[PDB]
Amino acid sequence: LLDDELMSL
Amino acid sequence: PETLEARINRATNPLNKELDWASINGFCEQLNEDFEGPPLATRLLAHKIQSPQEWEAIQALTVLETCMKSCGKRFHDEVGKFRFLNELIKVVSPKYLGSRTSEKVKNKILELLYSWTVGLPEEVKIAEAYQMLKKQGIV
Repeated sequence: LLDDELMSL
Repeated sequence: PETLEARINRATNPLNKELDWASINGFCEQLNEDFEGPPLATRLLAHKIQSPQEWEAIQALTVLETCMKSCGKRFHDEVGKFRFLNELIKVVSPKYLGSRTSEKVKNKILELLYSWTVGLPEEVKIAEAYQMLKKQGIV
């Protein structure tokens, strides 16, 4: 639906 | 007609002596039936792949691998969201689950990440996830 943002780590 | 839940539970069942193609493949089929299969299927796989029980995690990734090959755009596109990829990252980072996850499972994930960056050039969030692991020393 959005989506998320990438992690760091 | 088997729910995605029922299906995934037979394909990843830790009691299984061998891989269960009837259910691995029925899962790919069924997710492809409905508009909303792909998001649900992707949610169900992420939970299973984070299982502390290894054969669960291993069979799950088999199902992931299979559906990426045979399914189309719609699947590929749900997988190549950070909503899903971040879950695969938690399993391979020592910061998150990385430290008590077998190498088996983490090496499986990385291998899949790599092949999809070659197999699926357009899923650009997959490239980015993988470059991030690479640039961090995990790859």
